Amino acid sequence: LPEKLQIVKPLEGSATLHHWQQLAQPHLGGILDPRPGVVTKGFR
Amino acid sequence: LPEKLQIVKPLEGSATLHHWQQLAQPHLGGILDPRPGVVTKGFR
Amino acid sequence: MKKDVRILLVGEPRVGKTSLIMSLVSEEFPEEVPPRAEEITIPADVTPERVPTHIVDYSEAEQSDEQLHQEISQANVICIVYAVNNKHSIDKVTSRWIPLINERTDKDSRLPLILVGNKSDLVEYSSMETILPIMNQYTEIETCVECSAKNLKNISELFYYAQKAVLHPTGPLYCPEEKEMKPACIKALTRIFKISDQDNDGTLNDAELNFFQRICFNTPLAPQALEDVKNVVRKHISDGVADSGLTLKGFLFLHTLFIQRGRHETTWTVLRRFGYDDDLDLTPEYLFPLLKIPPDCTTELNHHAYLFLQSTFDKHDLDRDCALSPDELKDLFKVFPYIPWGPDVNNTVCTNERGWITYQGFLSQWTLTTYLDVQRCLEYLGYLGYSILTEQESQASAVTVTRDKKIDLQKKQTQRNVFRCNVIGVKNCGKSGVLQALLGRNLMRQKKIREDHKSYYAINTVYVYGQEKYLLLHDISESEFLTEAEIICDVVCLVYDVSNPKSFEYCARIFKQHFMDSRIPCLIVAAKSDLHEVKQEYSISPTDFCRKHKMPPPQAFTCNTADAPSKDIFVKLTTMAMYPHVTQADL
Amino acid sequence: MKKDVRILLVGEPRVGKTSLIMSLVSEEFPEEVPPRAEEITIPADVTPERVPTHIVDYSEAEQSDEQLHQEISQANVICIVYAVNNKHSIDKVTSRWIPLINERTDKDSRLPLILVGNKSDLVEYSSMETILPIMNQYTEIETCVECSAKNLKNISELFYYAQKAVLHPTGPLYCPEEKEMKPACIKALTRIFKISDQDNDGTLNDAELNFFQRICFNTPLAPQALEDVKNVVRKHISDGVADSGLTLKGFLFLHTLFIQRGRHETTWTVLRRFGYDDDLDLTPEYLFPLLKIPPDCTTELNHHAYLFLQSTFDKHDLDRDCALSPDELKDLFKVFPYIPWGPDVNNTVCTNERGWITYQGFLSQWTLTTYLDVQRCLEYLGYLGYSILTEQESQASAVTVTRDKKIDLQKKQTQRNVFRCNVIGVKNCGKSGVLQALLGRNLMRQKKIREDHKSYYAINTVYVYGQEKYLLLHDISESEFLTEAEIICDVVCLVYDVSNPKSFEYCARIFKQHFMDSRIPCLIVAAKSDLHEVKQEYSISPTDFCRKHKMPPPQAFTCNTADAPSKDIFVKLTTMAMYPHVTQADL
Ligand SMILES: Nc1nc2c(ncn2[C@@H]2O[C@H](COP(=O)(O)OP(=O)(O)OP(=O)(O)O)[C@@H](O)[C@H]2O)c(=O)[nH]1
Ligand SMILES: Nc1nc2c(ncn2[C@@H]2O[C@H](COP(=O)(O)OP(=O)(O)OP(=O)(O)O)[C@@H](O)[C@H]2O)c(=O)[nH]1
Ligand SMILES: Nc1nc2c(ncn2[C@@H]2O[C@H](COP(=O)(O)OP(=O)(O)OP(=O)(O)O)[C@@H](O)[C@H]2O)c(=O)[nH]1
Ligand SMILES: Nc1nc2c(ncn2[C@@H]2O[C@H](COP(=O)(O)OP(=O)(O)OP(=O)(O)O)[C@@H](O)[C@H]2O)c(=O)[nH]1
Ligand SMILES: [Ca+2]
Ligand SMILES: [Ca+2]
Ligand SMILES: [Ca+2]
Ligand SMILES: [Ca+2]
Ligand SMILES: [Mg+2]
Ligand SMILES: [Mg+2]
Repeated sequence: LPEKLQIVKPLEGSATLHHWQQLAQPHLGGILDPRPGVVTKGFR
Repeated sequence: LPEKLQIVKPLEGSATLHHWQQLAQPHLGGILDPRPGVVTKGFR
Repeated sequence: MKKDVRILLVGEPRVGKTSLIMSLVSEEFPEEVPPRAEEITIPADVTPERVPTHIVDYSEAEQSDEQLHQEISQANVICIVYAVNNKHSIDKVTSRWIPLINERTDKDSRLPLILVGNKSDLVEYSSMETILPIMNQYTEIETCVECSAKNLKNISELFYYAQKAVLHPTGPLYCPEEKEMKPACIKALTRIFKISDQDNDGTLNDAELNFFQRICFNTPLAPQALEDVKNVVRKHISDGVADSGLTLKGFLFLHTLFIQRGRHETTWTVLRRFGYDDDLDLTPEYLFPLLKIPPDCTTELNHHAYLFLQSTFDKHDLDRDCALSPDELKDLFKVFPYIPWGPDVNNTVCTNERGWITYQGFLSQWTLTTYLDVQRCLEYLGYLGYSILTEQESQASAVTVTRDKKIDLQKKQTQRNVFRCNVIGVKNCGKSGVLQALLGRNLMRQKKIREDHKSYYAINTVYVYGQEKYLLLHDISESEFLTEAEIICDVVCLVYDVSNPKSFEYCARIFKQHFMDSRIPCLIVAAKSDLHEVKQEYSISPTDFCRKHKMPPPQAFTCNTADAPSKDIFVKLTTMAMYPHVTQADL
Repeated sequence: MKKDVRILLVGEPRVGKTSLIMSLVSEEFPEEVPPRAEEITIPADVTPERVPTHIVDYSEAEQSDEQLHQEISQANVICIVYAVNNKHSIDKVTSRWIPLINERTDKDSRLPLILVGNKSDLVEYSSMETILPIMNQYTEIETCVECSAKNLKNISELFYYAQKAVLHPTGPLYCPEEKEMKPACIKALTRIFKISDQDNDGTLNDAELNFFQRICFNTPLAPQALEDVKNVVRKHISDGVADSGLTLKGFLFLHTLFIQRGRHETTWTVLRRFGYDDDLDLTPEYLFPLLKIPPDCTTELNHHAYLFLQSTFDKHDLDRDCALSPDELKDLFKVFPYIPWGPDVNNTVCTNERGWITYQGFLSQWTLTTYLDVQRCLEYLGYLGYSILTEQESQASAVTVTRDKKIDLQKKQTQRNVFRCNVIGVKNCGKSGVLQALLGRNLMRQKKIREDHKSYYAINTVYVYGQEKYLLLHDISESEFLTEAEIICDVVCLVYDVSNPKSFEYCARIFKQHFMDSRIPCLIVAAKSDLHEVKQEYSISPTDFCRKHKMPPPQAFTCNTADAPSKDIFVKLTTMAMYPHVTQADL
């Protein structure tokens, strides 16, 4: 069994990957919406 | 670590999967070519 | 197409069934192995169908009977492994395992089975003794691969033959009892033969066969091995290779030998390229692709379809008389599931003296289905193989969509080729004399038709200013009210009777209902001018009522002439159809 | 686009960096963990860019320094994990790890870094003390996510912010020193503003903004939040929302606030939809798509491009004079990288009294680039945004390919709209009088042009039989020999001089070289008929040599008239171009 073996988590039936997919979508209606616990460069 | 985890062998850098890919291609020039050790239904 | 392929391996303890999976994933034999393997799955880029494959192992010590019944229920193909240096395993193949697969499974559908023979490196002489009853017992065992993992003897071949049970089935094609093909595949391969044959001699020569190899299989064959193909089909059957090459019987013999020697994929690629399915019928997205039509738009056939239809006419006209007999018309619709054209078509389009469909009638019928219902035209071109014989994406590349009507009245220029005219008139006033004067028949040829086969539509070519166009006439019957589809036109031809004084009432009444208010140029013609004219009973004169409403002055028409009638009204109607802003004084 | 994304996690012993990966894959905290995790990779259907992601762990006890240097060399983004209930870890972040990443790495390119804070459930008050020097020290740290795996606090957010470092970079857009955008993005966003504005007022109203949301982002915005967008850009800058809506400055302010608050994907989707790349330049397959041209075929623009060009002319003509000033022509080519039309174009196409390009000249110049070099026309339509403002697959859907020439002579019918004529004649015989009589200018308007800005090509519309077409004239200079591209035409116009007796030699000599043998209809015209005619020195008379070779009889032309010259020769040339089989006796 070597280290050339990819282990793949499936997408379907996952909550954290669904959260990743929903934050991954681009929409311009995030001009109001805050998010806690991250500070970026030039943050206001 | 559960049993809902797909383990994927990669295609590239494999010889047996390359043999699978080369027998997978359809060509009509196999009317001459034998193969050992398999008997099918109605084999001549 | 398919979702996934699950291969399940079963057998006795100590047969090395885990060692085959470990030798597949390690590409070398491991001497010490775990008692079970995980669900190692193989990606979709190993097969051109792009379907993934899951391999699952089972051991009796680590699993349970409910788990075994669930994985046998959740499967597609089962491989049963026996060891040749043992006799208990071959007994347990027929004692338990083929009964235990078939214990819960209903008799409507069975999963296909593969028989695996291991430990063949230990024995010296390869032989086969006890398996040959079992293949004669159950009809579900189809392949009997013997393998060895120590010499790597056919380890990359067993799982391919297990996957080919699911992806490329032998079920709907071959009947093992009577030892011929099923008749759905017999009817499914005669139609492929007629499309690929492009001169209707009955044979395939060297030119069409390379076209067949380049479409179906890709990277076509060497020029030496095709005579070896022709030699073996010449040897095994007498009516095979003709002077030109393969006939239909040699083609069907080559495909049934490809079936019964085991190369199933070469004919499944052929029947899947031309449009069929796993149930041997023509699929949606091939017969019915998607085309969008904007409102107030028309459909037309471009210059690529007007060579394919001409090549079909030149292919199927064997006696070179520039006419289609009903024998050749029956030969044309042998690739169709049903006959598309009835006896109504012969009274719609142009014909010769006997009553056969000519060249321009064959083009004008195809320039009539496309205008009215475009989905039937994309269905009818899919049976003949428009996407195959001309390498394009679909059947929808033959139809072009023209401009809007309102932009064409705004910019005063038209680029269209087909114009619709509506004929509105009183019953028994010679409307069908008008619609059968476009086709070139007089009254003596009008009298020898049956009333049971009668048409309301006509279409023929009209030459104006050196340019060839299509004119279509529709007969609207007397109804006292008109719907929306009887308003949509480009010009109309209001006809009155010179023998009946009442008739110029009704047509002018129709001209006061829905047609004066829209900007549609219109024409008034007089019928049966051979008979003696009587004065109409309307208040205003017909010439005065015509000349009041900015109309061109009324013409004369009779169909009582001995020769063909004059084509002068239809040229004027096409000229008014192209230029609605040009009044006849402005010309 | 990209191959793969590899995320590497580093840090101190006993920080729980393996516990984040195990809590990601298990969706719950495991209390007892292995000291290392495997390369768990995440599929491509979690991001719309479809790029896979590999997560790899490192532990000091199980790995080596050469292995650590190799995995740091084989990486794209590094996350450094510290624990907030410790002070040795924050010291070792600046002591070793940021030096050890930058030890072997050259100063030309650096991999971006993410700072991770764990064990935040143990502390009570969230604070940030020692990290704020380090963000002020190195410019590569961009995000400082604080997390906890026990409460599942931002566990599906850390790896997304690590992947956004690779897929959606902040490098080529934002300069953190001077705190504005880079000028390549400033020039890259002014061009998007002018394409989306469809009436050239200088503002974007509510109608164009919904078109922008539907093209770029999909599922467009609610009608209430757009005024909240307009309110915040009205608050933060004075010259933002106008009466109609957003200006250019408000658009650039909204995009730089989207840059400097961290939502990088909303502007990267906008610059990637309109055709740009990671280096902020226009890509191949957008400017240069693939179109196939058969031999002896011509290119034409269909009816969809002839509305887009008309809408561009009606957009950029502000004073409504039906003419383009050089100020409006400079406003037209501000979306172009270079000025495409020189001063030669004003002498080629039709113009008004002052010397400005009119409506039909603007259409005729676009019906000249497409005929000669089609790749320049598909490049020039890509700058204006043909594929964006009209929803189609590419720029290649505007060009249609007509029939072959030989099939058109075989079937005696043509469907083309553009015809090429070649003018062959002796120098100083008024050839440019012929090519500037199609545009409607006499000799008094011919005299006020410069010889430095001189044309060899002319194109204008010709009306024949009520139908509008395009006629193109090419002046072939005197060369004594002709190449292949000077043979390819539809008609020619051989001109002779009535003042020079020698001239009817040379043109007839050209008629004996390459032009009599091919079936090309040809015309002979006489120039400068205002001057006194002298008898030619050729052996056979010009009328007799014309009438011998089945030609139409020679016309007369002078450009010395006070008004516009008569368009009668060009109508006859277009009529001979359409119908080569119709001899003038057959008309
Ligand atoms: N010569 C030879 N030996 C083999 C071959 N395949 C397996 N063996 C040997 O046979 C032994 C028994 O096979 P196993 O794989 O351990 O048995 P198993 O398939 O795990 O059966 P279960 O215990 O029920 O799970 C292995 O240790 C191998 O060394 C083969 O193809 N040729
Ligand atoms: N004398 C003379 N009679 C004609 C002429 N044309 C038609 N007829 C006669 O007039 C009758 C009317 O013709 P139809 O075509 O049947 O009239 P219709 O209005 O179209 O109604 P349908 O019966 O539905 O076709 C025919 O039966 C012919 O016999 C003509 O040119 N001269
Ligand atoms: N309260 C709390 N405890 C945590 C958190 N993350 C990890 N821990 C605990 O901290 C312990 C140490 O973390 P480990 O994952 O074992 O350390 P490691 O990342 O494997 O470090 P190495 O030994 O160098 O490989 C774990 O046993 C967890 O129980 C967290 O987010 N909150
Ligand atoms: N009297 C008279 N002179 C004319 C007329 N047309 C042209 N000319 C003169 O004849 C000369 C020839 O015109 P060009 O157009 O320059 O001749 P060309 O053969 O096209 O050669 P280029 O110099 O390259 O344009 C011009 O300089 C005019 O002055 C005409 O209609 N009447
Ligand atoms: Ca043939
Ligand atoms: Ca015939
Ligand atoms: Ca606007
Ligand atoms: Ca202007
Ligand atoms: Mg086993
Ligand atoms: Mg660890």
